[PDB]
Amino acid sequence: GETLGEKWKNRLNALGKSEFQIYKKSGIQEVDRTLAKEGIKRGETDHHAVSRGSAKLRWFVERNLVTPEGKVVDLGCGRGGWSYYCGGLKNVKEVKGLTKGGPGHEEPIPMSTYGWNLVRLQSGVDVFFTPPEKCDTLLCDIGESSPNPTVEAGRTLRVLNLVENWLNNNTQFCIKVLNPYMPSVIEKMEALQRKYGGALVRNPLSRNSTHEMYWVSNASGNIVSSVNMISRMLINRFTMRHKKATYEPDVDLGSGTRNIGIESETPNLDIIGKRIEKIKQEHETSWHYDQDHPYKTWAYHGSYETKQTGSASSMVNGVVRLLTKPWDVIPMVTQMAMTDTTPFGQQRVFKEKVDTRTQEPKEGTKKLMKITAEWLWKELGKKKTPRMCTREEFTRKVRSNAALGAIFTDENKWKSAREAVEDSGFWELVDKERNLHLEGKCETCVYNMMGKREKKLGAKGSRAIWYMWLGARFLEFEALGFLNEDHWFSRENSLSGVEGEGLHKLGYILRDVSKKEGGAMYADDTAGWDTRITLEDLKNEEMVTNHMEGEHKKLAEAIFKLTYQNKVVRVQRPTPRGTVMDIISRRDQRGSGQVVTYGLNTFTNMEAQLIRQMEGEGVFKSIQQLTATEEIAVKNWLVRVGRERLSRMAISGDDCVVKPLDDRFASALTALNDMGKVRKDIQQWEPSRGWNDWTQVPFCSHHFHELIMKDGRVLVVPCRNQDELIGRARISQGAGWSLRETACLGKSYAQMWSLMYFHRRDLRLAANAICSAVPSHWVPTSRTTWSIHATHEWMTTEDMLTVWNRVWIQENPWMEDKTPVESWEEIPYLGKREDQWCGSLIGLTSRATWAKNIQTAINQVRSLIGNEEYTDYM
Ligand SMILES: C[S@@+](CC[C@H](N)C(=O)[O-])C[C@H]1O[C@@H](n2cnc3c(N)ncnc32)[C@H](O)[C@@H]1O
Ligand SMILES: [Zn+2]
Ligand SMILES: [Zn+2]
Repeated sequence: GETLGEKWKNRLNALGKSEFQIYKKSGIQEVDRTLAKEGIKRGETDHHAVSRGSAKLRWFVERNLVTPEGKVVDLGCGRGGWSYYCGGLKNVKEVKGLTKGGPGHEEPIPMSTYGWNLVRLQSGVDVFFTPPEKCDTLLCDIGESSPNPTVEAGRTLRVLNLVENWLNNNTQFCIKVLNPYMPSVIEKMEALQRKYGGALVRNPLSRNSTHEMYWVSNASGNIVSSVNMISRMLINRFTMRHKKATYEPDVDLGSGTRNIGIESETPNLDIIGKRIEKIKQEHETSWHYDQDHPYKTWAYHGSYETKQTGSASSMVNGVVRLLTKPWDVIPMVTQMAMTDTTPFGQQRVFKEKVDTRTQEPKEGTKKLMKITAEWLWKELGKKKTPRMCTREEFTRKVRSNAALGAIFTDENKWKSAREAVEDSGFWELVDKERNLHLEGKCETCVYNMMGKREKKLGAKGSRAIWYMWLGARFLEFEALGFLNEDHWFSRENSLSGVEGEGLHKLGYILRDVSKKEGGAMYADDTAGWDTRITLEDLKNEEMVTNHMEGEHKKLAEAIFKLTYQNKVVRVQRPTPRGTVMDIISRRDQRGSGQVVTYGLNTFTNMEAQLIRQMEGEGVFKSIQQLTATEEIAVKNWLVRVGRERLSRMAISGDDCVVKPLDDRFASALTALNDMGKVRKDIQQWEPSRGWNDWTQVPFCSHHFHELIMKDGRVLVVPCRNQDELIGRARISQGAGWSLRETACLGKSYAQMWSLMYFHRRDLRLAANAICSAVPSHWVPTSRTTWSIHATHEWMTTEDMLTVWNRVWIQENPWMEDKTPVESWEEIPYLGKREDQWCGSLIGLTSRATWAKNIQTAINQVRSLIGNEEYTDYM
């Protein structure tokens, strides 16, 4: 107890629980955190500080003791109070916050306070093991208190030695010095101040229970004198009549994005100009240029007022939760949330995934891609001829409620596509655009980005669905509809394709691929495929026009050149004035209708995988340039083995399965990375990991087992981890729903489980329990899956054993013996250990109790729905 600070510490440790709680607040400045805490709990992301820290930092910033500017690095950001505060500061350009996550430590909170798009917070970082990087401002609020000041000195010195590695001559800084009164800390502080300047300043918002002082860059003052003055002040507050803490107002951190000047995109305004001006004239009443727009790699054209769309909410399907009670304690089931489709939820995803640039492929890569696409269009075009689809074909499609992409119908003029298509006024609008397309002009073909409502383990932000105007969708169908209409990507035509295949018969295809001689089976996922589509890809896909003539070639060239290679997009954004619709543009990336996307993603993925196959086989040595001899080699390889190399793949969209000639493919990565098709959750140059068991190969969110029947017949069945299936079934799409609509949704899940996951003990039990607890005549409602391969044969009131027989026996091409199954008892399960491996609770007492007492839970749901006609399926 030699220093004044140590004398304070002894006195502080001698206090009792109540005297300490009283002393802690005596005469200090305090922010009333109640409105922010409440607002944040309601899900409010604007205005509120995530902690007391924003006010603490503001106290220093307002006095010019620290001037945050340029790149700000915040060490131990916690919830992000200092980071979010800095985000709204004029001279700040970028905020990087690093914090240790996990138990006992605060996790970063997502906020939409002013300049949030310039702030990136990172959890799971021990800053003591982080490589220092360039910054203009270094903030640090690390220092855990302890009754032992020697322990505190050690902790403080560890922080001081850390901050030193991140400091240079021009660095602005605000560093917490937890224990500034210990002699070892004074000594290190003196050394640090001699080199970097600054001084130790006490914040009046600090509690008396701490002697923390901050090392701020713009202050001046003697360390010993400053520290002893705070010890004296802190010792005096012991015996001073409890003065209440002076209440300060909490900080208003505003709202909205910020523009820092990065604009990396040159639009072709001769191509996109008419489209922008039409939007601009239609919204003249609210049109403005927002100088704080967040777009970096997308050209910004202006904004207009719009009414907010999408939801952040998520409801539990009670019918399913009541009938799957052992899963209430499994986090991988319960932490399943719905995606945030609101303008903030969307903007967060845009920032992270969509506002990115893909590097231009090298000269050899470009040659490889052009040669392969030329060859591949000629292959697909052998037994098929490109044609124009018709208005009557399109009309038939909308009438029959068939598969069209995401479409907008002009809510004023027409409420539905059916209402529109049946009106001659709609086709007059189509003709005006058609005639403009015939003269290389585009005026209406603009995409409406809307958040995709998905179930994920979050809550996570939303992916974008690119809606087209029904007229823009017709012009696309007329020109490129033949790819889907005539099945160019069917397995018979494209040998890699799986177009028109139900999700249940995809395992039979993976089995036929495994029958080939070769290496392991590779199933690498691309990190955001649609954003990784270059202008090279778009120009190589356009080459299908070389197989077209006259009016059809001019119309398809308009879709490619004007609408795909020069996209105009409308996206929502939250602002201090309310929600706005932004007009933005991008030349590269995938932006087409959902159906044409599928085909062009299959084509380009078929082409990228053949190139990855040529690389592994050494058909070309370098991507920098392709020699005249390597061109002849690539063309001969394609002409000689191209078709059998296509037969080694199952290519859905961006989703692929490849059984190469050998495992040289695992490390054949230079062309893949250069094409921009970078693999997900793996270091760029780390070799791929394949599978030596086809039943373990992931494809279209499933793996597939071989299932031996009682009669010896073999089924190949779709399977997934059981928690993904239950977790998804237990979440209802949206908010505000009647029990009728919920029970019909759970019934769609139950019947999906009966047709596809019958081999899963817990799922066949839970599915029969839902169908018993839901009135038998009730029609199943809403989508169970987004899957383009989902057949939805479970969306019926027809006997599920009759449907099972039709799918698995009658219509199954890999089922030679057409003998129907007389009962569900005849249908098998996976082996008990196979089932347990894929997430089954079979063999647990809790699951046994659940199964034994399932009639109690069936009756509980029956009571909540009310006495109706029920059939027992148990
Ligand atoms: C006092 S809080 C910061 C308050 C923050 N400035 C705010 O306004 O929200 C310090 C944070 O540092 C974190 N932390 C502690 N040791 C760390 C380490 N080695 N690396 C990174 N963060 C760490 C703690 O989890 C804690 O949330
Ligand atoms: Zn157009
Ligand atoms: Zn399985």
